[PDB]
Amino acid sequence: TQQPIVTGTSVISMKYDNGVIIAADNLGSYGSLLRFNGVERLIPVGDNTVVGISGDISDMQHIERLLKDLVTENAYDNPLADAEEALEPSYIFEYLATVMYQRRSKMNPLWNAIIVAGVQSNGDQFLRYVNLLGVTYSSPTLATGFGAHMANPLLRKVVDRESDIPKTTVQVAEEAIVNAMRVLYYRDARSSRNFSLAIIDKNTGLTFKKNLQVENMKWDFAKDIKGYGTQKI
Amino acid sequence: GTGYDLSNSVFSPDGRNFQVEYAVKAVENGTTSIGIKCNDGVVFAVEKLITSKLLVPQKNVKIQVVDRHIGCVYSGLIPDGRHLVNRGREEAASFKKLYKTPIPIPAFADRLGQYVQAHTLYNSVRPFGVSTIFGGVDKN
Repeated sequence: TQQPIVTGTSVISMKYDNGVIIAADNLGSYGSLLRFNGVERLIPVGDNTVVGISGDISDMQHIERLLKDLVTENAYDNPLADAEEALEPSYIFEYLATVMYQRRSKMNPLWNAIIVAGVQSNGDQFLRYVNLLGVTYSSPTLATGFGAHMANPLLRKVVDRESDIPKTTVQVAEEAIVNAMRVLYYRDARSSRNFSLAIIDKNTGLTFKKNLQVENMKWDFAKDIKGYGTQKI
Repeated sequence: GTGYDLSNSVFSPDGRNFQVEYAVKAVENGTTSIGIKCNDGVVFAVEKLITSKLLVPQKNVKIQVVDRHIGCVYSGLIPDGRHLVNRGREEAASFKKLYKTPIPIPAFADRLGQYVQAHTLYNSVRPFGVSTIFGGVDKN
């Protein structure tokens, strides 16, 4: 039994016609204090998988170390480590899902909410969630923390079900993610303007974007709002 | 008298460990392997005796990787070499877990050295039947 000290907020994700898009902001919150701003919360494993973690940062760094060891372990006595016997997104998730559930069963959990995004060897999109309880679920759109409440409703407008997946292009899907990050910066008190975005495609591969900022913000209407009821000036 | 070669950790009258020298004979019988140090790295190479046309080419890989920067090749009892590499991989993971930086080659050499030396201290364990050529590139 523990408590989260340094925390990361929402990790939002969705799947489009050719792959998946995942994003998370670069903040490391210390309670109410927005302490660290150079924190990468998206962990790329190989060239076909990106792992997005929210919650405890020290536990995130442990998971980050486990993923690096998995790459090293998979390459041992394996001549096809970069070909047929490379790490699939399904292998990476199932390992983490086993670890997450084992830790909660020992009453010492990794205080995290994880989304594994990637494209399988056959071309299929992979997007599955796992948390500190070991609860696993798949959905066309997946989001942690505040993203589940705010980003999910916006992303489900683009993709409501499985039939909407092949109808959604990369440009439309990314636009929905960038918009969701703006909304999260509006209403989440533990959010950052700076964020990272990762695109895993079955054709163009892994595209990792760093130092993205929330732009085109509406604030002009604030000058017209004065007082809390009866005040005119 | 005689019988000093029957047990492992027993010293013979000339101050020798015969069971270790008997393990060297298993290495001498084995396949030839080499290592060449160049100006910025190392090159390992091994012979692979084709016993029959039934052996699938480019499949029975003898050279093993430790961590991501160390390569290992050995001569003699192949299973004994694998046991040493398995330990080496555990020792490399233990170093990286605590010290963050990947294990230096002189550091890795001692870790294998102490482990093989340990198998010459007891009569309950057999000496390794392999001579391992290994190396890589580190900090310096």
